[PDB]
Amino acid sequence: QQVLGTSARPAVMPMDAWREGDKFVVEFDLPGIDADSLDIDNVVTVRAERPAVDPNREMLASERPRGVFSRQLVLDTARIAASYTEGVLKLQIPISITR
Amino acid sequence: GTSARPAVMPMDAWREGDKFVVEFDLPGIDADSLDIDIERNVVTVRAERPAVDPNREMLSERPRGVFSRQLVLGENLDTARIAASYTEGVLKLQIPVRKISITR
Amino acid sequence: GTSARPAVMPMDAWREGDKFVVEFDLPGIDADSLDIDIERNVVTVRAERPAVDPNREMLASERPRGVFSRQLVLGENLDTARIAASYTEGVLKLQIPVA
Amino acid sequence: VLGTSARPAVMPMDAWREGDKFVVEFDLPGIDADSLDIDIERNVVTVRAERPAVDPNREMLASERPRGVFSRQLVLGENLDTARIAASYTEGVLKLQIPVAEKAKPRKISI
Amino acid sequence: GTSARPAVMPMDAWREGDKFVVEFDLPGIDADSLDIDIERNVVTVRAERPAVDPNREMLASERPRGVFSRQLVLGENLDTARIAASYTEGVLKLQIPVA
Amino acid sequence: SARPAVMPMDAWREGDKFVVEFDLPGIDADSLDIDIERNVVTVRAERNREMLASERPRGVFSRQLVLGENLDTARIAASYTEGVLKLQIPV
Amino acid sequence: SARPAVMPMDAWREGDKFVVEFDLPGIDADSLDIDIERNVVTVRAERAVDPNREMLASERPRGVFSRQLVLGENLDTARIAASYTEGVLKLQIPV
Amino acid sequence: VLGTSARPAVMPMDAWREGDKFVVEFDLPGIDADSLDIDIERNVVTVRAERPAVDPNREMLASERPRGVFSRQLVLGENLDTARIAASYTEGVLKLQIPVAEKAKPRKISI
Amino acid sequence: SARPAVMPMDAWREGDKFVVEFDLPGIDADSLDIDIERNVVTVRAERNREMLASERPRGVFSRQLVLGENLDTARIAASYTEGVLKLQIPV
Amino acid sequence: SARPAVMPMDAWREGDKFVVEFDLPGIDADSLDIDIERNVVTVRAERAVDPNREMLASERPRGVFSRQLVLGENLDTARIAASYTEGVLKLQIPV
Amino acid sequence: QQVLGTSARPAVMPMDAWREGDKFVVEFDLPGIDADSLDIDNVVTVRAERPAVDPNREMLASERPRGVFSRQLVLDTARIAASYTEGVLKLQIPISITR
Amino acid sequence: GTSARPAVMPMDAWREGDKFVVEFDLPGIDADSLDIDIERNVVTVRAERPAVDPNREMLSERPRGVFSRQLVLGENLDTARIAASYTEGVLKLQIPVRKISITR
Repeated sequence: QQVLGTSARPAVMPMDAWREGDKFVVEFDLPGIDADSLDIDNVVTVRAERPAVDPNREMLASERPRGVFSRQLVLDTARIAASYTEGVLKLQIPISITR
Repeated sequence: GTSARPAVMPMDAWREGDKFVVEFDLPGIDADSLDIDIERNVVTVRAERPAVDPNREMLSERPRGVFSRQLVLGENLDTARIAASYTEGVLKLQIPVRKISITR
Repeated sequence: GTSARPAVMPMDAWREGDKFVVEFDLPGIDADSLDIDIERNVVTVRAERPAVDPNREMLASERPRGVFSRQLVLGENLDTARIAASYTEGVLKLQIPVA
Repeated sequence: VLGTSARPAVMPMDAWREGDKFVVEFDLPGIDADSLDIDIERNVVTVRAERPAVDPNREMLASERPRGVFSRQLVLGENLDTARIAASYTEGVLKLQIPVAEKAKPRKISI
Repeated sequence: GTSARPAVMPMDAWREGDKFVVEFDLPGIDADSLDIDIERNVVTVRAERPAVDPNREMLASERPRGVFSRQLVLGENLDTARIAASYTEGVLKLQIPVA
Repeated sequence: SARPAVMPMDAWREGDKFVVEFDLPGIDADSLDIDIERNVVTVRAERNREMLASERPRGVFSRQLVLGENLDTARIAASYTEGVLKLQIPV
Repeated sequence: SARPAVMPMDAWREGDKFVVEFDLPGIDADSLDIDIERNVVTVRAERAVDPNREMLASERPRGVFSRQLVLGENLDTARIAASYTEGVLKLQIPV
Repeated sequence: VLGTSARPAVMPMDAWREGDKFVVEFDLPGIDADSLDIDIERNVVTVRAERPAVDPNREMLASERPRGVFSRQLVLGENLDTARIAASYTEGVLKLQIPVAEKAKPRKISI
Repeated sequence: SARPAVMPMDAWREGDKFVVEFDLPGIDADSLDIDIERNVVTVRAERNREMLASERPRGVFSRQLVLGENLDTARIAASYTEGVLKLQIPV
Repeated sequence: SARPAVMPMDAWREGDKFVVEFDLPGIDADSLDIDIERNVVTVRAERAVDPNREMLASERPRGVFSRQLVLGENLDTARIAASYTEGVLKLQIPV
Repeated sequence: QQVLGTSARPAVMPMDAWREGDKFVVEFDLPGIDADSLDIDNVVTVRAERPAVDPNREMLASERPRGVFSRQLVLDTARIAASYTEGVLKLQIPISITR
Repeated sequence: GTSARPAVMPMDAWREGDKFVVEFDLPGIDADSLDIDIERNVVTVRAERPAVDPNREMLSERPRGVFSRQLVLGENLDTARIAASYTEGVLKLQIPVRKISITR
């Protein structure tokens, strides 16, 4: 808690990247992110913007990550299938010598 | 976190006029494991994220297991007309609802 | 600590006969920011201490400031009506009779 | 480290819910019943025990066992029967069994 | 903190025109234990807060107690004679004119 | 049993009898094993259900005691009462 | 295999051969696998004790050990020479 | 992290004593002289500089450089000449040279 | 030079020019070496006397920058002013 | 040599031979020395890079490695059998 | 600092043990220990007792180890030469197979 | 600790009537390295413990190197008649030597 991401200094996101029988799928945990201003633009960069809590509004519990969230991915980058379901950004991308 | 020793989940609890709202973050949760079974005293939210696919070894940074949270509040909120919503991997809970002398 | 994420405050609680005494430390607090919100059986103590100007150059900044809050879960033994509160020497002594 | 009456030290506990009996277990090895006091009403169940301290002048070889006042505050819901509580002390283990009084119709929340 | 090994106290120092102000936080302190010992150019602030009875059973012990001390090395700009000290709301505001 | 956890122990010299005390609350005597040979005493003990709390430590507990030549290792008295394993070895 | 442990390696540039050494103490060669991409070279190896064999002390790190080495374009990727001597995997890559 | 005017951040410094000149060095890369203020009397030498902050709305790729108010309080003995101090700023390095005014007869303590 | 320390750096995209800034105060230009080949930029710099204080970090400082295919690696501008190594690479 | 680093070892009791294994990746045998006392056995070995050979990355632990093993009286101290295979120093002590 | 040794729970002492051309000498750092009640009694145990500071006496600096100091040494134990000089307890005591 | 970056040494400074006493702990210190050279403003105590014998490798828990300590006090103590003693590895230093309104 109290660890947010400035627009200049963002916060990294969790993700599980695995290869199935013939797919290369990454899954980024992205809950409560409804802003279509999130930009998943050699490398694939995933960016999202979750709003910040009002300091004047007195909430008795403020324990959740908010702000700017980003993650760069060094890796066919043309036909990728992105799907947002249940708050999960699912991105689907396609020696025996010795001495 | 296992069932015996559960892990804590994030939440934000704020009072919004007529409705007190507390929101948990449970992304990609299957409903067969999400259970908030409790009585009138407290409000316990339990949920289970499945372990990694045993046949699918990956190159694994997302937390999984059992996440639980106990909310101890007063007798004010009516526990009968509670409203729950699971949207965008968010568990939004909406529960509806003198002074003392100028200190010496 | 801001109003969203408050910083806790110290307190000493002891049962003195038929008078359960709690003691909070609030040195130098204006009464307009002090708010003792009480509900069914929980006593919520909130107070606001002003913040330092970031541009004002002070040689030492060691005193904690901001929003200080503390929730008190009380059993059904103390009467939430009759209560006596005092503020002496920057001390918030609350006194709740019991049964 | 060491728990005093004003600042008590926490004690280990294992709590599990049997079908008919809700069980809590506290680890209190070598405790005298004269100091062991489960004094509380039917609201919050607080276990307070006291283990005597060591003489600062006595010269022991190894002082590794924790001593002093141990206390644990347990907040229970409205499901446990308060009067018919059972308590036992076996092999330095304080086993407490509390029956559960469940309601006829439970609540299932819609989403 | 005991008298041999004292625990430090918070303070805020700022130069207000010809009045250098220091502010110590001493909530609930009896004046018989407060001792402001001054020497050549060093201002030593000492205060004693009583300790809790170890045998008295209190449900919460969170407030720091014992001997609180603080040494202040001051330059040759402030007059060590004319000084004005106040204790309001558990606050020890010392005010030393300058040159 | 490969990586054991350590157990608390208070030892003092009571005149003719040197006494060591271990805290083993709620231990089955079938698992309590005290293996000693020559001048070293080895104390070994052994102790997903949606539990409300699981604060008590469990598993294999062990303690390795290197003793001097001042105590007779053959005549050693041991008792287990109130969850305490008290061992007294004369001088 | 999913979450591997890192290996100790040291790389120095010989006059004509850049040499990187890995510490692989007692890894069965059937588990040793050197999979190299275009300009990166990944060294993987597997080395766990069976629970029915009760050990008095287990301190050696076991499991999956891996390392992903990002190399420059100045090294030829075809004629690399590896050896496994005294539990050291000596990789010698010419230039 | 970030130093403000009320809570300033410390700055690195290397101080060594030459035979004739006592030298102190501060690391202030990319500092504007309008904010750099060595304002103090002949008692304690305090170096106070200010580096502008970053716009919270501007989207940078990496924000790793420390910014804000940097301050350093230096307590010196009665050996340094106060008036004839030399100050320079070269390659983001604040080099300060202060002559030393030693006494004729020094003290050697007996034990 | 085997185990180098990392240096601070602020990078941002200024329209046609992507600018990265390193803090190298009081560095000799003979030791400042910027080795770059293909799409990776490597920045390397090098910086008992009874001193009163030795708070300034010294030794070998290095930084490894992995860049994308969006910038031309041949035409890169560099400057060293006020102890700051500013490198601007066009898009 | 004065302050040595510890070694990873694992010991298990075979049916008739208690075996303890050490990880010694690429230690020249001239520096390997096994000095055993009455009932204790001390394994010492030496493995440092020269400064004139500039390395791009140095991560392998080097220097003096040692281990003092306190054994019981149930092991015969005369007919021990040691091997150094795949950088593993396998000590086999009968009973 | 503030780390002392109870008579029951003592504090360990530093020592340098080395073998010369024909000696086995251990050197224990023991400054300001003048009590002859210090007892250096298969194993050699070194014990010493340094007095404790008075809590009532207000000292402005109390940063040094005091109290009970002990150290056990597992090792001809008959003719040993002990010497205390400059606050230093100097104790002087006298396979090529593979596969 | 080296000469550039020295290590701190323990001490106890208490006011004993006519004499203010501050004691340092320097066990087994050779006098050729112990030097407390300072002026009237502060009191700086420096001492150097020799590094381990290069020809004598041991099986080394005693700290060595350069230990220094700076004592900043007021102008009260007379810096002329200071008394120093080195006994039992202890450096005992003996230096000889209005109110304000009841706070509002």
